[PDB]
Amino acid sequence: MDKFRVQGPTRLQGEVTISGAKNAALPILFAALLAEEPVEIQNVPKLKDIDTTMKLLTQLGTKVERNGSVWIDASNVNNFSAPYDLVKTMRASIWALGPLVARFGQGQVSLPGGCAIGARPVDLHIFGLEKLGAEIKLEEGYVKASVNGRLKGAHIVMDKVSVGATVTIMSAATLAEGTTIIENAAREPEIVDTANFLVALGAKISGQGTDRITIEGVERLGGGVYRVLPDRIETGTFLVAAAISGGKIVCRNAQPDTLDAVLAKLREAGADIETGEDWISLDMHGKRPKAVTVRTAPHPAFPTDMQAQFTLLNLVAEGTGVITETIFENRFMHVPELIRMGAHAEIESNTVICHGVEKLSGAQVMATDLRASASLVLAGCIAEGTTVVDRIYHIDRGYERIEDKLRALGANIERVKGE
Amino acid sequence: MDKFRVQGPTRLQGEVTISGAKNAALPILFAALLAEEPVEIQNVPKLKDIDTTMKLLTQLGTKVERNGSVWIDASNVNNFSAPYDLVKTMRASIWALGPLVARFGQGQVSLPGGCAIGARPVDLHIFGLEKLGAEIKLEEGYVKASVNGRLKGAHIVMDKVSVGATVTIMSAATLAEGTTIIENAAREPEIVDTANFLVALGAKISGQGTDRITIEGVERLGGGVYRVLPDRIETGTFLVAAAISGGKIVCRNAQPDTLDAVLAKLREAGADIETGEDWISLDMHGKRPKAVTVRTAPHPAFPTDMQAQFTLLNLVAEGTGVITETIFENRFMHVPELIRMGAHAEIESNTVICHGVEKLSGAQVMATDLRASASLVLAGCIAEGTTVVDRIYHIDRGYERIEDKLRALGANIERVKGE
Amino acid sequence: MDKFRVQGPTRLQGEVTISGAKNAALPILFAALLAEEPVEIQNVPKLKDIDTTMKLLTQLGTKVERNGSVWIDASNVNNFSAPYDLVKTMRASIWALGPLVARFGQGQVSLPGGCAIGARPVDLHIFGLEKLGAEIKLEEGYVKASVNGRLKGAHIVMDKVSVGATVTIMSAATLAEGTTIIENAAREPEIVDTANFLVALGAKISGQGTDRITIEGVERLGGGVYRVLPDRIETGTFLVAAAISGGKIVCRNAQPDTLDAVLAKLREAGADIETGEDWISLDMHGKRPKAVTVRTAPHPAFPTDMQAQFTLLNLVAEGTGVITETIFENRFMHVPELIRMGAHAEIESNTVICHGVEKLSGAQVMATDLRASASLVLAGCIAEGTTVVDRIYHIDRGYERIEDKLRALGANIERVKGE
Amino acid sequence: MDKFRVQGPTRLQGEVTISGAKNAALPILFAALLAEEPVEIQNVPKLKDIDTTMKLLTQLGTKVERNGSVWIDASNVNNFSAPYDLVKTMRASIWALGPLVARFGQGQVSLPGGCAIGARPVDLHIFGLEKLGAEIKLEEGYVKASVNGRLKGAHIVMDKVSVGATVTIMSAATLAEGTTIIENAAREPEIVDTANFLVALGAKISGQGTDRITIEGVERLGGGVYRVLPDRIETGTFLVAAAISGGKIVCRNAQPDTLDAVLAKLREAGADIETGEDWISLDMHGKRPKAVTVRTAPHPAFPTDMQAQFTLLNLVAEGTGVITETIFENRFMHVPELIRMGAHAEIESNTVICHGVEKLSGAQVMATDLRASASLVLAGCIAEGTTVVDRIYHIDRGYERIEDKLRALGANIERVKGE
Ligand SMILES: [NH3+]C1CCCCC1
Ligand SMILES: [NH3+]C1CCCCC1
Ligand SMILES: [NH3+]C1CCCCC1
Ligand SMILES: [NH3+]C1CCCCC1
Repeated sequence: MDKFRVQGPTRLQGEVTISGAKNAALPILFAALLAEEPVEIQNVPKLKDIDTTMKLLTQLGTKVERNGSVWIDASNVNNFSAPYDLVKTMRASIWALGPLVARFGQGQVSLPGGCAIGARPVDLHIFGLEKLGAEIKLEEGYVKASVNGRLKGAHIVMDKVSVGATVTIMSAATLAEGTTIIENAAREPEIVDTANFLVALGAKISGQGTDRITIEGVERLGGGVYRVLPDRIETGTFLVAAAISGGKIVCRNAQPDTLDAVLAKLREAGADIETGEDWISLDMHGKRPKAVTVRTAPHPAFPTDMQAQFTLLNLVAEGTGVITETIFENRFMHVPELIRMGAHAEIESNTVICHGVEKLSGAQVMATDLRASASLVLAGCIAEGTTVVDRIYHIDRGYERIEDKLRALGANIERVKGE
Repeated sequence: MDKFRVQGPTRLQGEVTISGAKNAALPILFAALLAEEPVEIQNVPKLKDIDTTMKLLTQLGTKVERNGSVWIDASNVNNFSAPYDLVKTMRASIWALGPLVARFGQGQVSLPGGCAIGARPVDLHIFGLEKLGAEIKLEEGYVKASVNGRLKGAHIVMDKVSVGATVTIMSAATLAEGTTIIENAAREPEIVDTANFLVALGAKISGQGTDRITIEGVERLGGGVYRVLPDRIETGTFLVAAAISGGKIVCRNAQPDTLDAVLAKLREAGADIETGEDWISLDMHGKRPKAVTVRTAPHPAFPTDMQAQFTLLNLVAEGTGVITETIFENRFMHVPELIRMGAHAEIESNTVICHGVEKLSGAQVMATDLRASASLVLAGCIAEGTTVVDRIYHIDRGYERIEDKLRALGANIERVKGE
Repeated sequence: MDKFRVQGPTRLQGEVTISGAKNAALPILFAALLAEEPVEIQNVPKLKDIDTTMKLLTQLGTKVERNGSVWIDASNVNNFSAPYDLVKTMRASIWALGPLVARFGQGQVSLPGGCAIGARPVDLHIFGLEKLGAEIKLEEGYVKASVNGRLKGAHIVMDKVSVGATVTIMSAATLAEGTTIIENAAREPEIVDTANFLVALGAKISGQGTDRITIEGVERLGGGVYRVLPDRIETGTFLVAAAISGGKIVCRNAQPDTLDAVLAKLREAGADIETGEDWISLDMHGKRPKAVTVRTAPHPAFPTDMQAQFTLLNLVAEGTGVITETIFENRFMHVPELIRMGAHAEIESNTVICHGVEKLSGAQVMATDLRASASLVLAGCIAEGTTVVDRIYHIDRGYERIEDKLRALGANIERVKGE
Repeated sequence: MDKFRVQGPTRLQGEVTISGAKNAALPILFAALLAEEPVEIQNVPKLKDIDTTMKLLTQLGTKVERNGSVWIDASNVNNFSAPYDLVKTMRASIWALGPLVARFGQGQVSLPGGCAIGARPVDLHIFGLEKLGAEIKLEEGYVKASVNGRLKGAHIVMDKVSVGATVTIMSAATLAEGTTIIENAAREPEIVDTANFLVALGAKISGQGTDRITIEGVERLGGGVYRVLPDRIETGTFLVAAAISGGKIVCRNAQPDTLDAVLAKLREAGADIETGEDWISLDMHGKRPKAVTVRTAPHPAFPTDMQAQFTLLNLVAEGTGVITETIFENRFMHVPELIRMGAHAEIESNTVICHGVEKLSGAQVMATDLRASASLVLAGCIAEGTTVVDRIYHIDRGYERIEDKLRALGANIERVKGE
């Protein structure tokens, strides 16, 4: 069990290059199953689900090779069943279902099991595919879908906003007969990217980024070159590291319009921010952040994946700040860990009242959420002494080697394998 | 009791000139109590609360005269108590409190009474003034505020978004000593207008229209000329009248950027919309609206004051539409009335599942909410036969003589006084 | 000399606010000399002649101030001579003669000399005043009209239709004792607007717009507020600019009924025109106009002042169309310039035979007529490359900053101060 | 002849992407003739000489394709003559000589005649190849170099510092047997980049950038991917454009270390400069530069190619500053042009004494030098009015569409195709 030994305090300053978003890379890699011609998917992070995804794709008959880009040849896909040993590892594997049924008329995906029933993560994908004309077959542990001929464009009203389901329905709708209209569609930048990649291949999609997506089915999708958008959450993470350490950074390969709410909150914290078409710089000019009031909300509001990071900022800011979590219940496990690092906070329900302290003290901390865990590495950077963040695999799975990026901003961090 | 006798169906087409918003006019008229020099407030609707407001202002020693504009001379305000006989009529009279205390150090407003306690409408104004340094005195029926010297700029965190309170705090903060920062500020266009009017007089305010307003207190406010923004809800109302009748209209003196969500919903309904800097045209080209899915949300999302009007549109649209009300519980009283006019709908909780019918049938209908009541006049315009909308005073109080505007679009409507 | 440097091709689209007609504004300003009470002349363009007229009016003892309106107080006129220095710049200064004699019993206007004698410009004005009872005194350099008492109504048959003489006679007649009949009165919209202003101050005038104007003299004229009608020729110019560049335009503050013939011709050219009471929209829908046949004749037929502009529309349209000047000679001097931009046309007698070309090429062009000079700017905007229109001062004096209005529609234009 | 018509004043601000240095790209393209395997030359500007060189290379049997990179396959060179038709257009074609003889044993370059004899351009190249063992054959119209076997390393003392001869000698030496020493080698960044490309294909070169380059001949050179360094002079030009217009700019794809002297001078002028590894930001903060003293000298001192630009910065700066050319004569021919734009300067010997003026006035100007001609465009942008820079073809050949880059920074500029 790799852990991170962080020694502070260190001011974080320098340049960081942002990785492509895994949450844009994944749905686009699955959507590539619709492409008859070879595809080059650029700016793909090297992360565990990317590797599980290429292995899965390979199991279906896809020719996949990698390195900066992921090159895909899906012209000869011929195994329409995503097996449990390749899918047990990753929930995103549900995204192979839509493309297989839309293009080949059949698909099946093994499912991870449970005692809890009702509004399980895959349920909206099943019903979105069913809405589009697919015949669904379920038995515990798998979902099988098939369609007689082509899927048929449908007017789908999502009762709940789902990124997962929005991608499944949108992507399957590109080869459906006619027009599909998705109401109450997820607006996440990863949704827009997946829609643009699909358009790049020949799909007819509009409203991506808005609450209503319109898809005009076409006969087949071609191939092409497509660059995955920058990871907006990793960008925010780095921007908070320089903001909580009196730092100055430049985030390269960034996409500023995916972070309006985050940047606005940083500017309220006292940050001096400038942005380019592909970059964001932040300078605290050596000042302590000023506390902020944050309310997480669906994109494009302040993102819940930036909440633990902003908790940490209030916790070392000047003043009293409140973080209100409206998306997720229970996403405050970083709090007790930070209280152990010397923070002053009160959790009242789905909020934390933060009372900024000048300095934190190093500790043996652990969080299972990757944003909370990464916030712990960050506090460790500015805390006095040594901080040991355990169960670092949660960060490694969503951040392309954060210690190398952090070490490059002046952090004293080291990976400690075993013990 | 004036009622409206409406005979249809009539296609609604032509031009309508939008009135200034009463909800922008009211807070600006109260904010004019801060102006040492004469002020010309243009584009003020001629409505009951405008008349109660001028009478109140006059009682405080304000010189007020009217006609298109409302000219105010508040240099000699010298009676700082808003009496019950002038305020019992209007809740907005709470807005005299902030300006009187900020400018004169004392103010008192009579209050309408009740058995229900906790989060009463005036409570956030009292605590916002208290936050700014005012000493509050309460006894059932009145609120008295005074301050020793000047109010003092404060960092206020609103736990609930309040247009009312945002205006009170913002307006009082213009003469406070220092900077006031309002977190979770209401963003309504009426908030931006009131902020711009204040700026017009010499105030230092920024972030109006955003969730964080910053006010840098100044010593005194001057005078000037200011035009109240168009009424965005009356504009929406007219746009729905042409959209539900196969109509074509041009809304003059409009402000298109205050209605992005409304226009987007109309375009989803099949409307052909073009807008100018001050105008909006809509053409259904004789087609029936297509049903839409609507979710009311805080500005700038779809407004709850447009919900009854869009209920009516789904109810005569082609297809099944759902209206979800998230702002107000219980704002579906127009539904049973429309069901009586031949509509097909199901209310499930805070939603209505609408099944569009080609034509409605005239009826004796009544609604107490002015948007619901106005929606009833509109259905009456397109319904078969005669519709009698009773208790029309609810419309008259918020719409400058809608029958004249409607009659001008081809409606067969008549005011019937008594019986 | 100032020149306009234009870069095309550009599609002209957007909104344009039509300015008040200068030829309605000049006769109305001079007529204000009759007003005993202050008058506000709204919608007056800012053009050289307006400036000369305010200057001329001030010299008579009139108090005048400007900006969107021109405010006049002619209550203290004490000087009754319009001197050579002010009048040598403007032919319209003759218009001071009738109101001075009618109201004050005497007027004197300096005239520029010439060796030509015989049906000279002003002889209808001189003789029309003389038929109204004025005594006329002439010396080569000027004309003086005077009367003891009041002028007296007369039945006047004009041998030539003259807008200038119609205005002088009609304005003077408003204060004459009795009834004046003007047979063969000018029927132009600017005549009608002058009569309407006069009637607004209390005159009794009927038949304006007809071949016979009947005036019932009143003892005095008041004051008030009067808005100058929209410039119909500027309106057609902008409508032609959209029509020839595949554009879409909304002409605001327009008066559709003073342009019926132009609008009908534009619809014949393929234009999708919509009109309101104070606006006109034209949409080409990205298409090229279709050649049209035009015969210019006296108002309300197709106006000769729109001929240059429609000659340019036919030269870039689809097809062959001929333009005939039914009254005026030597009006196609801009056609050789346009042929130098790649146009195809034969000029035969009073007609220009046009053979539309798809695209023009920039050239160095010059027209001495205001309208033909404005047509050459319009041509620069659609031509390939750069057009340099020389001697632009005619356009500056007849169009209120046409470069700013064109620019707002998409034109790339520059004023070149050197030659 | 093409001219640039510029309209000022304009503040130049924004981002600009620096193009690859043409003078690094030319010597690298010719050096690719030595590569046995295909090579991708990235970051090559699209300029005339690049086009001439690809054309010249194709004639030798090289397979070349372009766009952001230049792809070369010199595996089949079968023709070893660079003919008059291709070379008469470009002096840099001499660079084909060394690689042809080194790799293929023979090369021939046509030379344009001249009646002047004696330390002619190419005599260092001819004699440098001859010291490497080549046999040189000369006839007035051309030079042919050939060798039986391999060239052989030699200790070469250059009597004159020459970038051209340094490139020919160093490139040829990479395939020679043994060690070549070049004493008094050119030290420019473009020399260093050429040596670095050579080393990238497998050469053994050290001391590039120093007064002595040591080469260890290898038997063959491979292939690969090599990116041309950023144009340092274009970088300084854009940095000067921000600095003289109160601007703010980010130079992207820059290499700060090839401009130390220019950056230090800019900081002396009042500029707020920040640098990264591939970017440079400069902010004037809306202020006017302060006059600076400049002495141009050999790299890495202040570059003579930045003199014209800094002469314009001093002429619009606050104060007096003198610019001295320490090596080159007759380099201030653009100063009379700038004095014609209202500048104050005395040209005394090899120095220009500058007295800053607050604003320039447009004029019709022309400079024959590329850099002085680019300085005159920059001057047009800040001057009042219109500047017409004639004979712009020098700038087109040395700067990759400077008008598009200027325009993106705010410049109003036009190419005028006629004279
Ligand atoms: N100002 C006028 C806009 C064109 C439509 C009607 C209003
Ligand atoms: N196309 C239109 C623009 C002007 C208002 C009415 C319709
Ligand atoms: N492209 C470069 C932007 C200036 C800052 C660092 C990235
Ligand atoms: N002023 C800045 C722009 C370039 C990136 C870093 C700071």
